[PDB]
Amino acid sequence: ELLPYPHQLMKRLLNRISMQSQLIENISMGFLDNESKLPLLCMETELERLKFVIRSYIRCR
Amino acid sequence: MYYGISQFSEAYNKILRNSSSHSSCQLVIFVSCLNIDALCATKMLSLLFKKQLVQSQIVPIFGYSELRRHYSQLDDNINSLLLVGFGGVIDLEAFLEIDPQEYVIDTDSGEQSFRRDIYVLDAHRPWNLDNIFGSQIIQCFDDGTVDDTLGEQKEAYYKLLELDRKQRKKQIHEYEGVLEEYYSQGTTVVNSISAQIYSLLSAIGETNLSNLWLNILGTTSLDIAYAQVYNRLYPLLQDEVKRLTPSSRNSVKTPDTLTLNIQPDYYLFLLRHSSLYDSFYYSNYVNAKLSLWNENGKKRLHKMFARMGIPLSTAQETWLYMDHSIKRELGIIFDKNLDRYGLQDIIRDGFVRTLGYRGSISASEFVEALTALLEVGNNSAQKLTNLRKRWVSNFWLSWDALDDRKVELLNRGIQLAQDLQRAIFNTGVAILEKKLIKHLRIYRLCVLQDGPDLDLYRNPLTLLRLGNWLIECCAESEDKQLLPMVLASIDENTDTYLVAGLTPRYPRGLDKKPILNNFSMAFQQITAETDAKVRIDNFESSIIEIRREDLSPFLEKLTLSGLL
Amino acid sequence: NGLDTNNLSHQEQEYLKEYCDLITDLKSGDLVDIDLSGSLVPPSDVFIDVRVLKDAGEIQTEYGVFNLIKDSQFFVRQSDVERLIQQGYLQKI
Amino acid sequence: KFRYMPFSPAGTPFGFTDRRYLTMNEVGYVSTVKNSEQYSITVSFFDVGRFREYHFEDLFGYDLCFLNEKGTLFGQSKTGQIQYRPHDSIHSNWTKIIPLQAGERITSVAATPVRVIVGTSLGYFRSFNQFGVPFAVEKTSPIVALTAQNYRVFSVHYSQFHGLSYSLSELGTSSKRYYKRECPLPMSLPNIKDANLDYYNFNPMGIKSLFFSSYGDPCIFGSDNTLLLLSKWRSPEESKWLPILDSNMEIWKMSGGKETTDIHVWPLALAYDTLNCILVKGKHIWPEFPLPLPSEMEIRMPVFVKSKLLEENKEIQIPVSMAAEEEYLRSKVLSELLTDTLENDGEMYGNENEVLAALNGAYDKALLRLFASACSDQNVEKALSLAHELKQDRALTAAVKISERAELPSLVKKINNIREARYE
Amino acid sequence: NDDDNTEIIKSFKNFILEFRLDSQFIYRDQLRNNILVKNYSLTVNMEHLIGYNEDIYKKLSDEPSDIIPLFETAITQVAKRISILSRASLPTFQLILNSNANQIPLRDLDSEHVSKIVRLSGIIISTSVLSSRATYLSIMCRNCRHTTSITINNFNVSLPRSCLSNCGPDPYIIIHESSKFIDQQFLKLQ
Amino acid sequence: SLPAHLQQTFSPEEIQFIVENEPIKIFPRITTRQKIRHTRWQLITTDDKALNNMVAMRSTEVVLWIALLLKQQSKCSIVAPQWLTTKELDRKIQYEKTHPDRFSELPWNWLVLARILFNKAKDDFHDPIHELRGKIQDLREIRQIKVLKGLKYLNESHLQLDNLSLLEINELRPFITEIMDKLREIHTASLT
Ligand SMILES: [Zn+2]
Repeated sequence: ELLPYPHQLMKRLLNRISMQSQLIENISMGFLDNESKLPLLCMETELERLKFVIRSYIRCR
Repeated sequence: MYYGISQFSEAYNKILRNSSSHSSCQLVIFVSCLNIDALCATKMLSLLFKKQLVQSQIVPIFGYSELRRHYSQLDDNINSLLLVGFGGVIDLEAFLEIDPQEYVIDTDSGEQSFRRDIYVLDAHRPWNLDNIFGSQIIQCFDDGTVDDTLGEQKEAYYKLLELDRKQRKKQIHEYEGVLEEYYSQGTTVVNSISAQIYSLLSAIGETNLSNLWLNILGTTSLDIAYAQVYNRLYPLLQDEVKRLTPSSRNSVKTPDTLTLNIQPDYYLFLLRHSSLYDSFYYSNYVNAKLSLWNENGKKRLHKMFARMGIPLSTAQETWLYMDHSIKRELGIIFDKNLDRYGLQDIIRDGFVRTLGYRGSISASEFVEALTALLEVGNNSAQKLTNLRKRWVSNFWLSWDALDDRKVELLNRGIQLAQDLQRAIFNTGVAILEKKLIKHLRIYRLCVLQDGPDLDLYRNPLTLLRLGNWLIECCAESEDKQLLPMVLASIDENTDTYLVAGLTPRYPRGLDKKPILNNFSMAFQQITAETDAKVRIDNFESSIIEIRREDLSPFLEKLTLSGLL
Repeated sequence: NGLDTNNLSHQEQEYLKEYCDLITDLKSGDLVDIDLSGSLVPPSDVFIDVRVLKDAGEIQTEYGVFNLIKDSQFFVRQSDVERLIQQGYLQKI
Repeated sequence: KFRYMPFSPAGTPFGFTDRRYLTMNEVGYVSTVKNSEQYSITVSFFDVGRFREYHFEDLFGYDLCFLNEKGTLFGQSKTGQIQYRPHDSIHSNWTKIIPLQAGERITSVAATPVRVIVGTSLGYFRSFNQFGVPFAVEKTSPIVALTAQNYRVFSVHYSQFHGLSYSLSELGTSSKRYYKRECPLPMSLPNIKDANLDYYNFNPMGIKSLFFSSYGDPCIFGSDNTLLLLSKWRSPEESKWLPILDSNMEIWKMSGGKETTDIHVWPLALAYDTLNCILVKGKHIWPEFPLPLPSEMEIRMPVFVKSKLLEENKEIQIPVSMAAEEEYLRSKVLSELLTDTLENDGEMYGNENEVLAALNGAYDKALLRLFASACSDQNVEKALSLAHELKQDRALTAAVKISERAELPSLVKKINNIREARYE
Repeated sequence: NDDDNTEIIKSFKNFILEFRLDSQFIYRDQLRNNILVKNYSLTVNMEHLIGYNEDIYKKLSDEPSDIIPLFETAITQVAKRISILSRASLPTFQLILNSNANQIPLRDLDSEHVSKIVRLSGIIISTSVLSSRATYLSIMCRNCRHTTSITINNFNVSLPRSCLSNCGPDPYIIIHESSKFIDQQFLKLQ
Repeated sequence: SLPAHLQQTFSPEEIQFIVENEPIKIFPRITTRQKIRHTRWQLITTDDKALNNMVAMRSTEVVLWIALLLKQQSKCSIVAPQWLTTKELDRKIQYEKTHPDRFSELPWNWLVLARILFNKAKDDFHDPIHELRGKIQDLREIRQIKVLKGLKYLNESHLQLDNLSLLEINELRPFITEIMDKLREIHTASLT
């Protein structure tokens, strides 16, 4: 079956992806314009993994 | 001077401060292909920058023309270069048309700083003094040579730079004398680039058995041509093998156990992959001692195995399947016999690596496999460019062969090494049978005009294999004076000879001060006088390519020159 | 195409055009923060080695450049080069 | 007969091999390799963000070492050579020979952000500042073992004519203080099997290691494989050694009994309540060069009657009375150590008061679970004596509820008097 | 003798169960994959046997006609251990050898190669029908019906000369119902 | 829009991705807990606290993809879960041999996590890794025998597979579901 869409959950997830991307942007600007890259790497590959789950889910349905 | 052996750490810290970020790729590594030591140094360097997560690019480069091409198309975003295995012997600041006032930033203070570093990792000597002292951007990693030796040349350089009357004239004449005695030295390699990078890893604390094996490999590649340097560096490699070797003893051979040993690694050609017979037969040293290029030498080799009690069929077995009792006993058999034949320098302790159950490989065998991959792994100017592209592409086969995940590619390297050395040997016996060598008063000349395998010798490394085979054969004779040699081979497609100017060397077992390759500047001087259309853009500047019609005028002027 | 034409009927050609227009309409609307046309193999590594398989000169990316020199090799964020792996210019992993 | 030997914390012998550890602790570990006639020394660190590993060839053959945050200190016991190596290398290395009489040896060395300390088999105790300037020479009972953490120095003394004793100091940039000087130490020595004899030839005191907690309490781990911690050391008239972890007992327990042997505990650091240690397996007592991951043992107050556990278990399950006894005692001693730390030194992270509050919760919970058993046997006096121990009035309500559900109105009445007294 | 045979068998069992390259147990996997499709054999690369423990290859190459049956026996035991639950039947597995040793041309093979492992090449000129050879004979005495059995390995066998405790001069006969047989084919190589 | 091979199952890489979301115990080799006397992790898929409060060799629990990302560098060591040790795997092997019908209660991620940690954390095991690989192999072989015995009892109705791994299930899924589907289709076709 095509299962019912989690409307509210997906709204919240897309909001978090947008805000987390804007955060990673802001910190990258702060680096370009203490300076440990490792948490930024974890943030970046987190958003890649999370966006993969949403991509696989939507493409499936 | 620029970065001494004690302070490579400061240079590496500077590389990270300037040219590391999650954001952008900022570091470019130029590496001279057709150089095993530069390859291994770049591999160690790339593993370091992998672990430290520095976004970086490697470009393999054939020669100075390709350097000046690729350098001209680097963006201002690229604020560090590492030049691996070239560039020390030439004024890079002039050659790349650098102006420090075009690269300066944030000078404020009696002080300067620059938008691009150019670090030089080169073992060739003499250093160009404009790199060492003249430039504020070129940054050479030094083995100690500058501080050990070049104090007088340092003094002369700085005073002649300052010295813009009779005393003034005598002083500038004096320091011109010093610098023109320092220049016009012959070229020579004094260190292994890979051990230089290993000293950097030691300073950072990054040493491990992978990086130690790469250091061993890049260092072992010097052993054919630069045996004195290898003998300098071998004890330090022993120290590091003992320091990193694990503590278990009588260890059971297990699929996961990488064990890196010091043990007997004889001076035989690919012993553990050749047959025993072939490993004697195709060895440069064995051919030199036994004069194996003729039937009487072949008879002597048969005599040797007969006196060893080894059946010739057993000697010709592939080494894995060769008789286990003979392999256990082989050190004793060699000890009991090889002094009678003068081959006692076959005995050597070298580095052997084995990884689980897939069998042992020595550093000797491994560098032979890597060179074989560099040599043969995969309108005239366009054809030449396509050829040099093929050699650039061979670099990544040797690179990938350094990884245990791709040992089938290493096995390709082993096979190609055997067949290459067969071609070397056949061309060599052709030269010595037909006496192609001409004994000119100042140097020995050999020119390959025709025959099989001629399309291999357009590769510089394969030509240097034949050169080293011949030179080992010459060195072990007391009859011959130790003259320098020129070795050339025609490319019938480009209509150009590839020509190599080769040092002599003393016989392998004897010990004296090194003797330097003065073909580099001699070829430059003839090139400067002549109308001939010779190319001198190869990084090993004692190797050139020259149009066929120009060769005889060129060699006539060479032998009339007093520079050799 | 959402990132041999003779073999299609004209209805199929204009159908393929309209369907690509639809895919682009999705990844251009809401849900845009996910490249919906991207890969479906999970991201295993954030930094990868990539060998330049065909030459393409100097190109910028978000905060830098790549000069796609033939048979050069990078160590680089996968997300900054994925498009070129799909387009066949970069080799490894 | 007894013999003096060089000590360093958690260092190991050579044994049959050609390499050993000079020391290991919360900062890192140091190993030496008998590289023919000279020694290859490697200094390795556990925080690889702060500190970078380094190595050097040693021509003197150092056999003493001490490693802390600011630098490494080395010593050669027989010749008196010592060397100090700051880790940043901004401050210089320095080397010195300290004088030894015939047959005298350096027995231990230690370092501090403003001092370097050397003790010898004849009891001389030589102090240098961190740049090698000689500052003092004392004579004491021979310092067989020695360490420091920040400015706090803790040393163990022994001779045939003085017995086993310890000293504790806090030297500092100012207000140089001594807490206890050569007080007797309650640690157990070995019997002054052959692998044990090899180790005790290397280390006759049997002190496997000696260190400070993360909160700065002195600790020592003897031949009985029992961790001792000196509690309330800042007020010397109240100080007492706590045997906070019998590691033989806990090894026997976690292995499911069976008289389990050929598994040994090699301690590195206590942290807060959790001994970091290598668990060595086989005949030898000490680790090999590929240093295993330092497994973690939580401290266990030694109240575990082995016969009772053997009867109930014949994987081991603990009766709730024993478990609550250990819980009550462990939580009490840990809360006391945290309280003294926070009063005298204060918080170093930003959560120690929260940890102390959570721990008090566990303490009152353990008291309630023992109170329940006392009420089950209807022992009003035992239950009441337990009721006095609870710290939170809010938890003392549970004593009321239990005594109600145990149908003990006498307990309810008396506890209500305590409720009122605690409110007032 | 059978103590040493047991040790040889255990050594081969360990070779099957332990030999590993790049995270894969190639001989365990090959043995299982062969069992599923019901071919009861194992193809062994002697490079791997040499690399594992060259003493084993020394035993094998010294006298393969005694050591190959023990290797086959080891393969049977591992086959059962990896395909039949221990304490809730298969034939004797054939050992097939892959090798890269130096070839001997057919005309050079002579008395020095008798009982040695040999590698060669040629053209097959003929192939005979599938004759039947015994792997296991059920046996009994013609007079007293003493019953026994003879396991056979085909590397160079007979019936016993007289009864294993009068039974007459040549007393044993085969029982074909409980005996076991295999296909044997002759090839002529030129 | 979904590839043919992903239509009704997970790729082994997707199974790895699922398993990578599990927490795992690590020994840090960096300190991030700041003293009272700079960038923080700021995650959104998992808990941020442990990474922000690491201290070297104070063991702590983090999500496995982060633990691997740290262990790609020298900055971490991954503590093996208790089941992934020689004695525990031997106990599970004895359970498997002792109970022919049941599968032993290894955790659902066991093959995947064994693969991951043997490749990316080969130096963190207290036990010799060659024995752990051998016993993981013993377990997979025995469990595969039990799988083959189970497939003799496929039905039109249902099936029960108590302690089968996620990877073992995913390996069998495009066979068992197809055969039980076709048995259902045969059966339901017969009904009046
Ligand atoms: Zn009979």
